[PDB]
Amino acid sequence: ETMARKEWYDVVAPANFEKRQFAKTICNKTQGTRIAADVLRGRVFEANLADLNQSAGEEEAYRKVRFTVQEVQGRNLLTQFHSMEVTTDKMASLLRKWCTTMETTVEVKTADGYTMRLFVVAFTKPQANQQSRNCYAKQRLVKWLRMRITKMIKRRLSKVQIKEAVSLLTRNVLSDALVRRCNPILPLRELRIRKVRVVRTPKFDAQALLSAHGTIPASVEADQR
Amino acid sequence: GTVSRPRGMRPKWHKKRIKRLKLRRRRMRQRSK
Amino acid sequence: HPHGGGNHQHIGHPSTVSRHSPPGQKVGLIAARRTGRIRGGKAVKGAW
Amino acid sequence: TTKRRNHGRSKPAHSRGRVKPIHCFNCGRLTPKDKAVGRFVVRRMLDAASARDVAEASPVYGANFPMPRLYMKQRFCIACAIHSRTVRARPVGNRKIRYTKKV
Amino acid sequence: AYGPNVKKGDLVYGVVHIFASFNDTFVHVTDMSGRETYVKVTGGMKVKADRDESSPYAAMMAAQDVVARCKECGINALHVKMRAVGGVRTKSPGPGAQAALRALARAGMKIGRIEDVTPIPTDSTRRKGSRRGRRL
Amino acid sequence: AQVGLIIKVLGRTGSRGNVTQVRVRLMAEAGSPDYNRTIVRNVKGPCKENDMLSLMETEREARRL
RNA sequence: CAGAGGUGAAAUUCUUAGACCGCACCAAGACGAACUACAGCGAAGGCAUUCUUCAAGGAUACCUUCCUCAAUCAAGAACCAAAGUGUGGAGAUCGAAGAUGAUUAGAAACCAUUGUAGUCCACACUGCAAACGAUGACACCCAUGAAUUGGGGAUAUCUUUUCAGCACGUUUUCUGUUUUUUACGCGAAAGCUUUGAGGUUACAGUCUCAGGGGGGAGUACGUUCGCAAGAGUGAAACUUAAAGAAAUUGACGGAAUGGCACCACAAGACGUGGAGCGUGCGGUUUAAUUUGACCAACACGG
Ligand SMILES: [K+]
Ligand SMILES: [Mg+2]
Ligand SMILES: [Mg+2]
Ligand SMILES: [Mg+2]
Ligand SMILES: [Mg+2]
Ligand SMILES: [Mg+2]
Ligand SMILES: [Mg+2]
Ligand SMILES: [Mg+2]
Ligand SMILES: [Mg+2]
Ligand SMILES: [Mg+2]
Ligand SMILES: [Mg+2]
Ligand SMILES: [Mg+2]
Ligand SMILES: [Mg+2]
Ligand SMILES: [Mg+2]
Ligand SMILES: [Mg+2]
Ligand SMILES: [Mg+2]
Ligand SMILES: [Mg+2]
Ligand SMILES: [Mg+2]
Ligand SMILES: [Mg+2]
Ligand SMILES: [Mg+2]
Ligand SMILES: [Mg+2]
Ligand SMILES: [Mg+2]
Ligand SMILES: [Mg+2]
Ligand SMILES: [Mg+2]
Ligand SMILES: [Mg+2]
Ligand SMILES: [Mg+2]
Ligand SMILES: [Mg+2]
Repeated sequence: ETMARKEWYDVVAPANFEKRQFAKTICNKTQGTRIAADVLRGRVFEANLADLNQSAGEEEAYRKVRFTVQEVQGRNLLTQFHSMEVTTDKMASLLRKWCTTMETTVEVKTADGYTMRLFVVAFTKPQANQQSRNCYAKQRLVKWLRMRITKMIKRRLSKVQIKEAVSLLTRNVLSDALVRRCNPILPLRELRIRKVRVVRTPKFDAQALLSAHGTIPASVEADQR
Repeated sequence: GTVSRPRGMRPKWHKKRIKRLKLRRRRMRQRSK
Repeated sequence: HPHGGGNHQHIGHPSTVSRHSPPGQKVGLIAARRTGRIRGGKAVKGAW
Repeated sequence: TTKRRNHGRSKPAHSRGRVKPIHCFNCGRLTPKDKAVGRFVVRRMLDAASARDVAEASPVYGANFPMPRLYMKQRFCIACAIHSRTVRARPVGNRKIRYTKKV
Repeated sequence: AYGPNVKKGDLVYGVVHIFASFNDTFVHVTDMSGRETYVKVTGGMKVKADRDESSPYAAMMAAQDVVARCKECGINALHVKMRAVGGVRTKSPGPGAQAALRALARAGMKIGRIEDVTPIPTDSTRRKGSRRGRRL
Repeated sequence: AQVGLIIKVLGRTGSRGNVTQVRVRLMAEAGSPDYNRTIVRNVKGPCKENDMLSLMETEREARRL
């Protein structure tokens, strides 16, 4: 039986997520040189943001957060933020025809390091008084909007740590600031951060990892049944 | 059937036949030359 | 030379020779993986 | 004998010279994007009968949280649009009528 | 006998990948990372005719086999990720997509998040076929 | 052998028209998981509204075509 | 961990050697989805990610400058999709030739798996497209209604901590662009219509290219250009009464829509087709085997 070799582990999200011990995984019992701890590190776990944050509303059900296992603590897989992405159905439903889809790509490095790419998407909106068949935007205004989004994200995200940056993206604080400062340039139906991804990471720090996880909930996987 | 009568074989392939014939006459004259 | 001789100028045996051929015998296409006109993307020559 | 004033495509005589072709959704035939028949499709992931069972067994989905749907931009060549009944031949007078919104 | 040390009745989540092609259907249960797979059953493992590999009944039988194995492994809830062949080929899901998902739901399995994850190129290579397409 | 009641006849499907498509309400006990569950089935032979069927498998549902 | 792929169905093909599938990764070469429109730009060919750049180009605005400097063109010159050619590079995907598996009476095809040249880049050739709006360029008049792109005038709504005395948007106007619906007039008609195919027998604004029944034939020869493929130029002998064009009515469709029929099918029932025999038809034979009829002929000419 294949499941005889399998041991169960708990995946723990960092402390800035309400539900810590999300998801469960299996791994081959360390049958020699094939150590479970060595093979577990680097595994990426994808979870829905609504499940991670129970208090979150409707908008958080359309975002997925991926976590990379940075260390194996007993039966607890302490993880770090890897990427955040909007679901396929929500993103496809946002596209409307008679308007321009404006996309921005911003690459910033946080205080810990952690270079990340942001992938902002925006859509133009007809005015309430407007009756024109289209609401296409002048490329001058699109470039201005792209410039302002780039500056704001670079300014805000480069002075904070990785945990604060994840909190800003998860709680829609950065997105709300963007949409509030970008509407004067151009009437926006919706400004959304489509996908965040960490592209570069600093040398592995466990002290900073232990500081990022706060108080680690225990796992009873290794305990007697 | 976007076209009317070719009236005696598809003109494209007739042109191809004429082209091969021209090449054959060319080589024959080259042999004689 | 292994290729010399004959009433016609020809190699009478395959010119692709083994990697282990002793010196004097290792002439021609030495340990060739393929022959012909390559015919496609040129593979990177040399060992792996 | 010009069948159509627009020659079956959205390319007036002094707008452009070339529109980049796209592959047909079904057969893959390369046709200009303006000429190809384009339908935006919002298809339910499951039919009503099966969605009822899945929503019954799903804590996530129910009367308050709708299930996801498939969004596809489908562009057909003329032959595949006709064969799949997306468009049909029409009487000469009715060939002119056009639609701008999905009705 | 197999399953996490959790209170009886608590939901243990796997991820079911439903690859529904027009030639076959895949019902593949992994963990949330996707690295470890508990059970993979295809529609062609349940039928003897190649034409019946992608039938809805074959997908239903494959899903029931998956449910039995997932019950043995301790998995009792599933996030679903459905895909078509995607890429440059057709984006329409196969016949067995609905059949597999309905069979999983009816067999007592709890269903979590549902997502469509068919590969979508932002710009693609040349599609199979000529510029005249497949001619039938 | 679940017994189902025909509540309405949708129409005569098939090329030859021999098979008809009906809406079937399962005749289950009160409080059963199949109580008042309706499915669409293809029926061979002369069938009328308020007829009863013996369904071998209740999972399958006939295509609406 | 046992199949995967592919198809009307299969097989060529891959697969315990671990294929397919799943996740996170890489590499390389293309490409730039949805947004993408009877939209924009460009002389045409053509041109879609972002940022930073280099020349430009048009439109608009102007009580700026100048003062016919223009329109169009033999000869002559430059650019020009794809295919093709040469030399380097690239080769992910797809794929002429070829191969194999199917399907066929045959199938050198369509379908499947492949696969070379090619596809991509640089430089240099080639300059033959349904290079089409099948509509040469410039200039003038020209009826109506909704729009649309760009720039300006004048005067309801939304956002408003910086490329910002903003941006959009309303109404009206205007110049310039790509158009659409429905007035003369024109046309053989289809149709065109300030975007002419209108303002033409009431025939004259200017320039220029091309055509004169069909073929032979864009062939032969000569000659120029090209590496070659070819390109430009271009006959005649001979043959032929039509070839064409647009509409009309039929008929037909392995094109749609709606109906209908046991001389149709479905659900079935009795059969016929197998045996013997009666009868009619054919053939054979014969002096003659009298003849008509071949779904709508053959127990029918009662
Ligand atoms: K020799
Ligand atoms: Mg606009
Ligand atoms: Mg026709
Ligand atoms: Mg015609
Ligand atoms: Mg003609
Ligand atoms: Mg010797
Ligand atoms: Mg010799
Ligand atoms: Mg020799
Ligand atoms: Mg233009
Ligand atoms: Mg063109
Ligand atoms: Mg069209
Ligand atoms: Mg198969
Ligand atoms: Mg066909
Ligand atoms: Mg492997
Ligand atoms: Mg794009
Ligand atoms: Mg080329
Ligand atoms: Mg070349
Ligand atoms: Mg060389
Ligand atoms: Mg291939
Ligand atoms: Mg020409
Ligand atoms: Mg012409
Ligand atoms: Mg413009
Ligand atoms: Mg008009
Ligand atoms: Mg010539
Ligand atoms: Mg009847
Ligand atoms: Mg009759
Ligand atoms: Mg009779």
